[PDB]
Amino acid sequence: GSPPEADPRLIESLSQMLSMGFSDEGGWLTRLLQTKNYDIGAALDTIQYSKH
Amino acid sequence: GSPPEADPRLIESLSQMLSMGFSDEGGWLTRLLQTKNYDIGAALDTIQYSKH
Repeated sequence: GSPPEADPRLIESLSQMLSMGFSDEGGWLTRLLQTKNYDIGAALDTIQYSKH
Repeated sequence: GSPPEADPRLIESLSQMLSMGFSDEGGWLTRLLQTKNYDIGAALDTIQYSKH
């Protein structure tokens, strides 16, 4: 699961996305987070939708 | 591979994406085309990047 070697803020980058309204069907979200990192500011821009 | 029972235009829906410059790194494009269907017009609207 989540070991003490994992940064509590690093894992929170995933939960933050879910609360933002970001969901995955095939699991492309977790894949995107591995290619474009957990950078919310970058991922949000990837789909243009930043406000509505 | 590609059985003769498959529509030659249906398989081109994926090729068309490549011709548009659409390519995935984490392999999410080949996934999106399954869940959201091979609806090119719909996929382009998913990220709003349909103009430029």
